Amino acid sequence: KALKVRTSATFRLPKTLKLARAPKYASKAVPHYNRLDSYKVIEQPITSETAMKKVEDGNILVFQVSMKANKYQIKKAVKELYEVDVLKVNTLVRPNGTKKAYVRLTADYDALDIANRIGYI
Amino acid sequence: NPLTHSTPKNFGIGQAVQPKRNLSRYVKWPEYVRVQRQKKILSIRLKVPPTIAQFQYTLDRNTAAETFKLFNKYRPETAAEKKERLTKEAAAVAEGKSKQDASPKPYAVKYGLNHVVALIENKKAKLVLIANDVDPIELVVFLPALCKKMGVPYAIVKGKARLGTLVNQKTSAVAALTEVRAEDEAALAKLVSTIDANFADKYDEVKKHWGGGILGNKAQAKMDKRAKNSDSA
Amino acid sequence: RPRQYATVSKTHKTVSRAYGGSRCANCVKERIIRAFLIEEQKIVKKVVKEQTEAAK
Amino acid sequence: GRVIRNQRKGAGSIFTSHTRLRQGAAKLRTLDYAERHGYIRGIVKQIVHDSGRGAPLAKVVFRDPYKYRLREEIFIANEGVHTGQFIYAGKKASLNVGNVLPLGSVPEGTIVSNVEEKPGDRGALARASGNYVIIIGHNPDENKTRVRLPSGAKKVISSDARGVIGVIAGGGRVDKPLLKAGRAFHKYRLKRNSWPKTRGVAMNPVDHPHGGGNHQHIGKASTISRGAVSGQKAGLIAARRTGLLRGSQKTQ
RNA sequence: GAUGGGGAAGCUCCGUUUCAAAGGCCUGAUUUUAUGCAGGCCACCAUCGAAAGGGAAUCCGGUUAAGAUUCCGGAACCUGG
RNA sequence: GCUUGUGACGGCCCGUGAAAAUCCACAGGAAGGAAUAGUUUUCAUGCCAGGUCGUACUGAUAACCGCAGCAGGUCUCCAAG
RNA sequence: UUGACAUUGUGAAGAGACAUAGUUUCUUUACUUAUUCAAUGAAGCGGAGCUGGAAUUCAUUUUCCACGUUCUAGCAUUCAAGGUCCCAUUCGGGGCUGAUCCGGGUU
Ligand SMILES: [Mg+2]
Ligand SMILES: [Mg+2]
Ligand SMILES: [Mg+2]
Ligand SMILES: [Mg+2]
Ligand SMILES: [Mg+2]
Ligand SMILES: [Mg+2]
Ligand SMILES: [Mg+2]
Ligand SMILES: [Mg+2]
Ligand SMILES: [Mg+2]
Ligand SMILES: [Mg+2]
Ligand SMILES: [Mg+2]
Ligand SMILES: [Mg+2]
Ligand SMILES: [Mg+2]
Ligand SMILES: [Mg+2]
Ligand SMILES: [Mg+2]
Ligand SMILES: [Mg+2]
Ligand SMILES: [Mg+2]
Ligand SMILES: [Mg+2]
Ligand SMILES: [Mg+2]
Ligand SMILES: [Mg+2]
Ligand SMILES: [Mg+2]
Ligand SMILES: [Mg+2]
Ligand SMILES: [Mg+2]
Ligand SMILES: [Mg+2]
Ligand SMILES: [Mg+2]
Ligand SMILES: [Mg+2]
Ligand SMILES: [Mg+2]
Ligand SMILES: [Mg+2]
Ligand SMILES: [Mg+2]
Ligand SMILES: [Mg+2]
Ligand SMILES: [Mg+2]
Repeated sequence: KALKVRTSATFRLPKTLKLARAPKYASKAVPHYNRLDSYKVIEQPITSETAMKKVEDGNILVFQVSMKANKYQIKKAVKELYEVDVLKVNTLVRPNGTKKAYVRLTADYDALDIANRIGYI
Repeated sequence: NPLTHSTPKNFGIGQAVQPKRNLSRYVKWPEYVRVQRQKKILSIRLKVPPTIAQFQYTLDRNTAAETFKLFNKYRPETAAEKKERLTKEAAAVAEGKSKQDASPKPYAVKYGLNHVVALIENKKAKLVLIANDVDPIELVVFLPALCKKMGVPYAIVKGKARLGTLVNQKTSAVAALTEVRAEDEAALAKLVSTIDANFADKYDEVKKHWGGGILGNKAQAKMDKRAKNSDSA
Repeated sequence: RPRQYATVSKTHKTVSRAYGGSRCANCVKERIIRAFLIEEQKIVKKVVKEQTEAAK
Repeated sequence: GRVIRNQRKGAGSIFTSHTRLRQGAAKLRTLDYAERHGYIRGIVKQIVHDSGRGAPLAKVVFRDPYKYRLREEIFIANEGVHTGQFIYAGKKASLNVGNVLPLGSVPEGTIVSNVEEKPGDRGALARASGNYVIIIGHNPDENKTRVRLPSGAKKVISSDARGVIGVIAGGGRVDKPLLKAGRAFHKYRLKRNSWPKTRGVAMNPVDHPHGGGNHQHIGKASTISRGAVSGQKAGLIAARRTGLLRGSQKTQ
């Protein structure tokens, strides 16, 4: 028969079959375990007197936290490790390259109690 | 006739945006497309010398079809046919004491360039087919001259892959015949005679004729009408 | 300010007549009369040059 | 010695055009089907000041003959054109100020601007405020059209070349004294760093052929040959004559 | 300042939409079923570059030895779902 | 009155005094849509969520640069009688 | 900057030799495919045909032009409505025509 009929003047790259990967050997032989578990997200209580005050007055736990951890990973790692409801989490980087979480609990939980339940005092 | 209505459109300059048309003549093709097309044109605007362009004189489809007709009766062995022939001749020879001849003398088309060349030299070919496509044409150009000096009847045939299909290769520069069972001797000389008439006799005359120098029709019509009016005014 | 127009209801961004939040209602009066008169004169332009073709 | 001033300009660091505020590039429409078979209509939507330019520009919008859309061009405002005017552009087009017509299609004596050197270059000749070209004849076989350019030169170009009827707005601009340095300052401020000009005769010889000496003087003939080499050409390059031009000018 | 490219013995130089087959959205098709293909568009063609340019949206009171339009209290507002 | 903000004007130019992101509107009418019950989330109210990095202090006749706790230098806001 | 050689190919008139047969060499001027310059989301190029018509017919056309838009700061988009033929009539959807043929040389 006769020719194609292109109504447009631009030639464009033909839409060709783009095939997914079926590797013949694995990537790295073992998937790396969870790089930031809860026990790595929160590293130490901060028991400075100005912090211990926030426990007694403002119902807040102060934690030294992994630099790699964000506000979400703190809130989750607090609930799992301490069985508490977290209202909100404020963080700041201490002037020695460490992360400080100001973790505030909902009114159900008394921070002071949960503070000498973990042990520090 | 109902609430429907005829409302013809006015595609004249300055109104009614042009409709979609077949711009196939105008598309901006990829360079690889552009190159091969202009390669064919540049190969036609030049004056091509007669030792080339004795090609482009391709054998006609009918004579060719009868040549593919005969040549197919002489394909080489297939994959299974040779392994089948071996065990048939590995058994009957090694025990039945066949003189390495538990198999009949084969008859097939000869192929491969260097193979076919020495066949012509040694005056063993009876009919040589040459493809018209060979891209380093030097692989082939000297064959019409060679066959002519060796009394070997040759034919330039459209299709380097079509010569390849009949020999189980994707392509094949040449295909020739030397052996033919007596049942097909008569059809051969019949084809050879038509073939010699088209090529091997026209050789010396074609050898004197250049080709090409053929204008595109924009410069052709500008020529057919410029010499039309200038002379017959 | 332009991003604030996304925090306000459509009635604050248009008026009820055609070309509401777009043209100043005296231009609309004008692009109406201009439209109507041109379509009228366009009819006049055809049958005049149709009779031209019948007598010329 | 040092590299002299006119040699530094070609590198274009501090000498490139001061371009931020420009309106765009002034150009005739692309020489499409409509313009070279019929004519196309547009409206000058605005005539506007182009920074650093003498002449005002004319924004003229057309319909796109192939897609449903408006496409706007930037013309140079020919004097007399106005907001709301209809501009026609095409082989068959009326000989009215503001329209653009192929040079072949206007009688002799026509006065046009922004004319193309070869057809389609979208405007080459007679663009500065106050200039124009006049057609002085036609050669229908080979369809040339002899014109006279603002310099006085009489070039012959294709009859398909396009020009716009009229002269370019803003004439007489150069009749007013700048009157003071600042006017010239703000002038070249929006063109390029060509101002002010230290005389080569006030520099030391490192700087310029004219530099040095215990008195301020050129020292040798200031007429420099065409064959002179970069760093030599300063003064009156290839001057075929010199001195106060007395007597009537006006090429014969 | 990458890129198809073009220079250069070469470190590298040039070009930035540049003589390049340059790319992605809406939803329909599915009721093996997950995303292959059936439409139609867009030919826009990297990216870096402003803690004074452009720019979604917060306030007052209280509070520390040292923090606050960021904490507390009360009262809002924007954006996405 | 003073500082600042803003308005409607007026003077000036051979100077006529950025860009993009982003947001809205209109033109358009593709389509989808109710009587035994539909369309509606640019009206009200209600639900969830909002990460990452900076945030101390000095800013100068002592926290900056001038070998220094140097009569030098170093951008700016607020401004009582 | 100037010359020669190479990139360098195709015609025609005009000069030049074995000494007034065409191989060859130049001067003049044509050709387009090398080479060069521009333009464009490579859009309408070239040739022919339709219909009109200036044209005068020296047998019937020998030709040449044309061959959708100009009072107005509107409107122009859904492969187009219309027309025609199909799917087996659904709601949808297609072909042709509208928009003349031919050559794929983007100009
Ligand atoms: Mg923070
Ligand atoms: Mg030097
Ligand atoms: Mg520049
Ligand atoms: Mg200066
Ligand atoms: Mg001076
Ligand atoms: Mg001077
Ligand atoms: Mg001096
Ligand atoms: Mg010197
Ligand atoms: Mg000198
Ligand atoms: Mg001197
Ligand atoms: Mg002097
Ligand atoms: Mg680069
Ligand atoms: Mg950035
Ligand atoms: Mg900023
Ligand atoms: Mg800013
Ligand atoms: Mg306070
Ligand atoms: Mg505190
Ligand atoms: Mg403080
Ligand atoms: Mg609060
Ligand atoms: Mg509240
Ligand atoms: Mg919301
Ligand atoms: Mg002030
Ligand atoms: Mg102004
Ligand atoms: Mg708005
Ligand atoms: Mg709402
Ligand atoms: Mg995210
Ligand atoms: Mg502070
Ligand atoms: Mg101090
Ligand atoms: Mg000091
Ligand atoms: Mg020469
Ligand atoms: Mg083009």
